[PDB]
Amino acid sequence: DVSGTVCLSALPPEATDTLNLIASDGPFPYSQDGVVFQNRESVLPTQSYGYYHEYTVITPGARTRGTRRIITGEATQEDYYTGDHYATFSLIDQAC
Repeated sequence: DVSGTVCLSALPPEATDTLNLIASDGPFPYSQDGVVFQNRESVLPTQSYGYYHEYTVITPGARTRGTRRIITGEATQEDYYTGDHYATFSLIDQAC
C-alpha cells in the first residue's frame, strides 16, 4: 500500500533535484539510476515488469546512495517517494 500523498515541497529538496533529472532524461549521478524497479513485494500496485523505474534521492553526507529513492510509474504524473529503502512509499504531488 501507499501511505498517502505528499507535496513535492514537503519532501527533501534533493527530491526536486531527482525529478528534474528524470525530466531531462539525465544525466544521473548513480549508475543504478533508471533501473527497473521490480516491486517484488507489491507494496506499489502490481504492474508489468518495466512499469516502474528507480532513481536515487541523494542524502546529504551519505557516503553513497543512502535509502531515499523516487520510483516512477509509467502513467503520466505518477511518482512515489520512499525514505526507507522501499519499505514504504508516498505518492508525490508536483503541484504543491
